[PDB]
Amino acid sequence: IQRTPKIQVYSRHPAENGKSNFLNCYVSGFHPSDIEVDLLKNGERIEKVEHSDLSFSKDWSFYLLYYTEFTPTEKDEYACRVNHVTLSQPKIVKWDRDM
Amino acid sequence: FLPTPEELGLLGPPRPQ
Amino acid sequence: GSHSMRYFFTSVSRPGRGEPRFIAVGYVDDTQFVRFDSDAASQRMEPRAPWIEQEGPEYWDGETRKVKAHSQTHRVDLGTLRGYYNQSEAGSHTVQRMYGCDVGSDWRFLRGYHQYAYDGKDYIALKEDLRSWTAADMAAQTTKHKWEAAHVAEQLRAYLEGTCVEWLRRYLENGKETLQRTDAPKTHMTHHAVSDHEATLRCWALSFYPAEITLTWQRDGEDQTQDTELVETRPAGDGTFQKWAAVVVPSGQEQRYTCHVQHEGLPKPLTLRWEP
Ligand SMILES: [Mg+2]
Repeated sequence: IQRTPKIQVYSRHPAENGKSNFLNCYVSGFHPSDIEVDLLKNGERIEKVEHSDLSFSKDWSFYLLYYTEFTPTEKDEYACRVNHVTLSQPKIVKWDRDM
Repeated sequence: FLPTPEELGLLGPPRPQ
Repeated sequence: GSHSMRYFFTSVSRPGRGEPRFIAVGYVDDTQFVRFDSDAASQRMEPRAPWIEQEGPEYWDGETRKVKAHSQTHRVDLGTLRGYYNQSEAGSHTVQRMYGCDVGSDWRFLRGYHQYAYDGKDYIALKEDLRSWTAADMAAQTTKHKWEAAHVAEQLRAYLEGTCVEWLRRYLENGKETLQRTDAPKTHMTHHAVSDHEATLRCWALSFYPAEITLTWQRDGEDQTQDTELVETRPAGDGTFQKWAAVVVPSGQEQRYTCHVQHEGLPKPLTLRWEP
């Protein structure tokens, strides 16, 4: 009936300050399918973030990939914010270039 | 290449085609 | 299976704001190739892989016709199922349906499958023999009886054993550059001191295809099952996958630890060590 999303925030390629890349937020293992996912730059919602077409795993849990082009720097902070019926409050997972 | 609806099986009542 | 063609259907009711939404996605192995979204403006089956774009307008009109009929079916099934479970018209509910065919190394039929779920719970499934069904409950048993009387399994089996594998073989040949490829993982190890007592060793596998991979950590060659942080395999966004495994080790004991990577593109499993 209800399954909490797993969240991974990461880049397409290992980050290099000043080099263009892609920021990804992969949400999986959730049910029902309604979910709110935002990519954040310095705590602010990034506009025109794209997402994959809704699909699901063997156990029926859904997965989605949200992504946008970014250029990481030393001081800018990136994150992924997720809200789902299973969460009492939106969960923010910070982007760490080492994960 | 998709199956047709009759190849998958129609769970519910018949509807106009 | 060596190769597979799979379709994933999802229909979600939203009683407050209009008609249900239906999403269909098609995959060959780990590569998505087609999509349909009842909410989208095109109202057409759309390509999502370059090799499928080669298909002519007859293919696209045919897939559009079929997917629109499946969209209608699965959006209406929500109302049918709501009635089967005495549910109110107020709440949001989900229909999911997955099916497909696998081929062996010779590109000949290996298996077929078909499963249907309501609100994320198994409802009805075709058995592996493609001749019988498994019903989860009382309501599903009545669908099963209906499908048995109508010989649905005969038509489904003919699709899974015939049409499904013939079109899979077509796609594997037309999209050979994308589909028949093996991208061995690009591997590296990172070291991140936790403190003066310990450091995290993180074994990376990047840019690999297909998604299937095994990352394991060992200390003196002994699997570190309990102490490994292993992330779920994740999509990079460019048609490749990523995965990492990490262990926390005592500072100065790094040399006792090894990470092993097993992947289809690797002729032999690969040993990684921390190189200071
Ligand atoms: Mg149908």
